[PDB]
Amino acid sequence: MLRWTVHLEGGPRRVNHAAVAVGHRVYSFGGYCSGEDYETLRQIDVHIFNAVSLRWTKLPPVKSAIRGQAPVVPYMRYGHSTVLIDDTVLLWGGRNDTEGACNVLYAFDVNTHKWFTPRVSGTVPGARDGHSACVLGKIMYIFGGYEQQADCFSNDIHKLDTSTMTWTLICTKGSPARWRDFHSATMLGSHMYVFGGRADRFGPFHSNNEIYCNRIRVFDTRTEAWLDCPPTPVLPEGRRSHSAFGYNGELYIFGGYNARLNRHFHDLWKFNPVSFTWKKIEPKGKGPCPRRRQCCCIVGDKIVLFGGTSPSPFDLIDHSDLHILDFSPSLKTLCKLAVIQYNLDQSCLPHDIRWELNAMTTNSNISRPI
Amino acid sequence: MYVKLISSDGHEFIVKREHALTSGTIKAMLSGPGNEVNFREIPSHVLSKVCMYFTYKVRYTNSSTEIPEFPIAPEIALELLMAANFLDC
Amino acid sequence: MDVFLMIRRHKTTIFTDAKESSTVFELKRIVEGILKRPPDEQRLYKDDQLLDDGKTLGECGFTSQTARPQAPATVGLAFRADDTFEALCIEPFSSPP
Amino acid sequence: MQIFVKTLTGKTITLEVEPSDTIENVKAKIQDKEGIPPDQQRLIFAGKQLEDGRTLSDYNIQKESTLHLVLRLRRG
Repeated sequence: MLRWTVHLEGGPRRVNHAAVAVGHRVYSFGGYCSGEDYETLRQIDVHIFNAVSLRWTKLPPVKSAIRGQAPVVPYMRYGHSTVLIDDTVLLWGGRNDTEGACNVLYAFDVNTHKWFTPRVSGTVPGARDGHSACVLGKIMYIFGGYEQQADCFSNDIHKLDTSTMTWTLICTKGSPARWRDFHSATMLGSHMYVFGGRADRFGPFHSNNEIYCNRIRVFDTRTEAWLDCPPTPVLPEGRRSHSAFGYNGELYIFGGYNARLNRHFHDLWKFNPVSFTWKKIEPKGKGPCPRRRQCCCIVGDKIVLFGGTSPSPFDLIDHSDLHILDFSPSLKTLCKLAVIQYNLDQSCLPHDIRWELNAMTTNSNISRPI
Repeated sequence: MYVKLISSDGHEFIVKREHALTSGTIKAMLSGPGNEVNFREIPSHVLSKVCMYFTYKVRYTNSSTEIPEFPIAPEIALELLMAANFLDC
Repeated sequence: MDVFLMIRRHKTTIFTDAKESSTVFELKRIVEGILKRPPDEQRLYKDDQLLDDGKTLGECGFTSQTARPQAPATVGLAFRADDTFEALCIEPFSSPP
Repeated sequence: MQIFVKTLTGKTITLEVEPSDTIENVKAKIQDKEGIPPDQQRLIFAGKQLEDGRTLSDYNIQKESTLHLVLRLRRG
């Protein structure tokens, strides 16, 4: 049973970034960090965490393809979304402080690392931050977020059909989920599960009536309808900037922040769509400290969790650490953890084991402590 | 249905074949060309613990109810780690 | 519900599970299919207490809380020798340094 | 006269102002007293978003009243 097995430092110090897993490597894009520059013209960022060697690397700046043309790469931003379809990360949305939000679709090839901006057609969603993105087949689904031009929360679903690069504003049936940002949306089968996020209890505008959603909402992509679903007797506290992932057919949500309670979270909740029920999960080991707007990616039976913001022991810090939650720890993993914990001499061990012990106990050098 | 795992000091451990398959190494050995396995290098106090891990793993896979941890005494951790690495489990 | 067991005789150790409600005799028939000796040629013990064929494991004291998969409860086994039974004898596992 | 600005988490910021001052003025004084650029600021009174052009007396903000400060969620 599931356990926090790795805690590593020296990664990118980022919150409000976006990341996808490609094989056993996690690609992290952009994000915010206090004290660093989010006004001037900077290229967006790509750091890669290797989940076998447990090393962070960073990709070098994008160069101009032809003299006189600018490099093709999104500007440094936060609150954007990234999804993976085949060999392509689709990056959309977000903002920086200067240029605000842009709604240009960006594509990133995970093998060649070239960026491009495929020509799209249809009703392009307005620029926004804090939306959710998820995919089913060749279709990307964008929901929610805070629209920069309309200046409002969104409860639209825009789908991008990457086969033709065509945006559709979906005319949904049923009661749409409440306008909101910094929610999550997770695909389980053909159904999109929307949880949490910041919202207004009366409408799509800020009005000093901010609320933290916890009535999960379900969107069927086959019939493009919001479903009416049974009550959940037990449910997690409302929150924003949690992480959501689907593993073995079930939804998991980690962490987040509730402003009404002024509380950061490091809990773990499982939702089973079939029983339609929630359950708080207690992993073994010391997890990450309560935090919000970290990123979570799935690598086999493990979740790579890294980044985010939390209060500083009003006085927030950004995280360069990284955690691994292992849903099914091998005996070898439990024994390395014991050898580390009891601080036993490792020089008897064969070099393959020692390489592993070293990997899980050595910081990367993207960042230094503040 | 059951298989026999013999330790270096000659203890015999009879475990469900499905449990022993938790070890990739044993999985390979039971499917060799042309049932029991002799481990000339793993003593009984280590191999008994490995079998308990088999039982624990199969029983608690895809389980979310809270359960005890798999206890690993310091005096056994280095040998157990070397065994788990050799057994790919 | 489930009790996780080690049935031990000399240098033999069987790992198996059973229900709290299953009987000592059912336990003997698992041994029979492994070690090819019938129940009437077996004695099963909880520590030093001989176990009756018709008691359930729970009635003998085996509880799921104390027979967990990572900490199986031990059941001693003795075979009939000729007209009499061998003494219950369990060889200890080796010891760490 | 004086007014207060409070975010959802807390941290009152009492500001010295007069009714003629615009909402842009109050965002300016807030930046002086907390180091928050006005573009990341959203002031709300009586559940209405305050326009940068209208002044304080245009929204009926008398002495001792509190405005609500909403910020860009740069850190989520």
